[PDB]
Amino acid sequence: IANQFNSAIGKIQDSLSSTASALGKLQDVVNQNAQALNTLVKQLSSNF
Amino acid sequence: NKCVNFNFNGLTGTGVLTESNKKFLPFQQFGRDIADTTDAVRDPQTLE
Ligand SMILES: *[C@@H]1O[C@H](CO)[C@@H](O[C@@H]2O[C@H](CO)[C@@H](O[C@H]3O[C@H](CO)[C@@H](O)[C@H](O)[C@@H]3O)[C@H](O)[C@H]2NC(C)=O)[C@H](O)[C@H]1NC(C)=O
Ligand SMILES: *[C@@H]1O[C@H](CO)[C@@H](O)[C@H](O)[C@H]1NC(C)=O
Repeated sequence: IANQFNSAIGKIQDSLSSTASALGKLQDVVNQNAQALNTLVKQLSSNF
Repeated sequence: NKCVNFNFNGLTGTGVLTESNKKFLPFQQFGRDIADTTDAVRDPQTLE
């Protein structure tokens, strides 16, 4: 049970060292605030 | 390097002027930000 746990914590560490998209839940929440502000700055270019 | 009410060629504003390192081509008088607002100018009496 200790070897299986220690190995599974090892798989988490290697998985987080390998793929990007797993943290997309958090990165998308940063990207949406950044995109909303980039859009609000762009609207200062509209003539209306 | 002081805040001033600047006016170049009738492009009035308020800001602190500074020595830039942008390379405006001979046909360009103003440089613009993402918000269509002027963030560099070539001076009409010395071509810097
Ligand atoms: C319950 O599942 C366990 C796997 O999670 C399993 O443990 C594994 O048992 C085998 C041997 O039966 C080990 O195989 C390796 O053994 C040595 C290295 O230690 C090598 O000489 C072999 O070539 C082979 O690589 C596994 O290492 C071992 N894994 C772990 C995490 O201990 C149990 O045997 C299973 N128990 C029952 C009762 O079925
Ligand atoms: C403006 O005035 C200076 C100093 O009198 C003179 O040297 C310069 O040639 C003038 N600028 C232009 C663009 O000719």
